[PDB]
Amino acid sequence: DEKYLLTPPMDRKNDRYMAFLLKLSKYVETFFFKSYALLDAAAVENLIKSDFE
Amino acid sequence: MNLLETRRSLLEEMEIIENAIAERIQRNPELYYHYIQESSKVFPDTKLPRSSLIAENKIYKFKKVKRKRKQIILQQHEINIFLRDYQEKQQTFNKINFERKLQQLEKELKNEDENFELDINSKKDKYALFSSSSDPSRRTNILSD
Amino acid sequence: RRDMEVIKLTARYYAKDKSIVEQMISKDGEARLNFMNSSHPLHKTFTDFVAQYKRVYSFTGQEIKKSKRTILDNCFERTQYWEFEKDKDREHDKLVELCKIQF
Amino acid sequence: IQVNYSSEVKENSVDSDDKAKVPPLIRIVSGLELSDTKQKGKKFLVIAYEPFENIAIELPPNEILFSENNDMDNNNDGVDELNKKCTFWDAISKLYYVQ
Repeated sequence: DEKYLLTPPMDRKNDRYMAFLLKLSKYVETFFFKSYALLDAAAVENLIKSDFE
Repeated sequence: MNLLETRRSLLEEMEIIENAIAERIQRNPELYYHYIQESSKVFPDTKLPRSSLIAENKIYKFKKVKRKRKQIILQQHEINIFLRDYQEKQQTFNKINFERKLQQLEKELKNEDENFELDINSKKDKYALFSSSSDPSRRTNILSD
Repeated sequence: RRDMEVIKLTARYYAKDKSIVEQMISKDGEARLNFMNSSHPLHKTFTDFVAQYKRVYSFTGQEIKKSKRTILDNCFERTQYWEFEKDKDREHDKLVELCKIQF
Repeated sequence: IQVNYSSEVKENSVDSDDKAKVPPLIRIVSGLELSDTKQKGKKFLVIAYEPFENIAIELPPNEILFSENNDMDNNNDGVDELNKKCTFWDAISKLYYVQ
C-alpha cells in the first residue's frame, strides 16, 4: 500500500515512467475483468473510485 | 398492441435466462464457486459456500465432474452476455410497466382462416435459443445458439 | 396461431373480469371457445396464461431493481433446489417389464 | 395399419391398473403353426390387446420397410426392436398405428 509510493522504481515525475505505468495499469485492469466476467464490472469500478476520492 | 402480452413475454424470457444460467451453475458448480470466491475478496460482506462443497465440486449431494479452465471461462462469458440480455429486458419492462372489444378482436381473429401451418416455436425457440449445446447437430459445441 | 391467439386473448380478458367470457359464451354460441371447459386439453395451458397475466397485474406500478450479484445468487439457489430432489428419476423400466411379461 | 379401439363402451367396468398401462403388441408369426395345420408358408403381422381379439395381416413380400438403423441406437427394448422402432399408440384416442 506504500512501497510503490515511497520506494518507486523510477522518479514518479518521469515521463517515460508515467506513460509506461499507464499502459501497464490499463492492461492489468482489462485482464482482471476479462478473467472474471461474472462479477459486476461497474460495481467494482465505482467502489475503487469512491475509495480513491 | 396489448402491453400485457409484451410484459408477459418479457417476464417469461427473463425466467428462461435465469433457468439457463441456473442449469449451467448446476452442471458445473465451479462456474459460481470460482466467481464467488473472487467476489469475496472485493466485497468483503459476500457470504460464500462451505469449503467442502467448493472442493468436492458439489451443490447439495451430488459431486459433479471437474471441468477444464477454458470451458469454465467460456460459460462464464456466455452467462455474461445472458445477464446482459436480462438486464436489458428488465429495463424495457420497467419502462413499459370491453366486451364489445372482446368480440371486436375475436372477429378479426377470423382473418386468413386458410393458414395451414404448425406453430411450435415460441417457447421452444427461446428455451432452445439459450440452452447447452445449441450449435452442433447433437453434441459438439457447448455454446448456445 | 389462431388457437394460440384466441386462448391468449380470452385469457387476457379472463384475467381482469372473468365475467366477460362467461357472458360471451352465452351470447355467441361458437365451438371456438371450447377450451373453456376443463375437458378440452388446451384448457390447462389456458389456466397457465391467465395466471401469468394475473401475475403481471401483481407488480404493476412497481419496478424490478435486481442487480447482477443478486441474479447470480438467485440462479445458484434455483440450481440447489433442483438438486434437492434427485431421488425420483429411477422408476420407468417397470412398465417395460410388464410389457415383456404380457407379450 | 390403423387399428381403432372401443369408445369407452365396455372399458368402463375394468380400471384396476392391471396392465392397463400396457399398449397393444405386435409380433411376426410364421404360418408353420396353426390350430388346423393345413396350408402355410407366409408370415403374419399379429396385433394383440388384452380384451379384444388378435388380428393378423399376411406378408407375402420377403421384406418391406425393414429399415437400417432408423434412430441413433437408444436402448429401451420395450418388447423388441420391432415395437419401439415402428409403432405408435395414441392411448388418448385409442388408435394403434403400425409401420
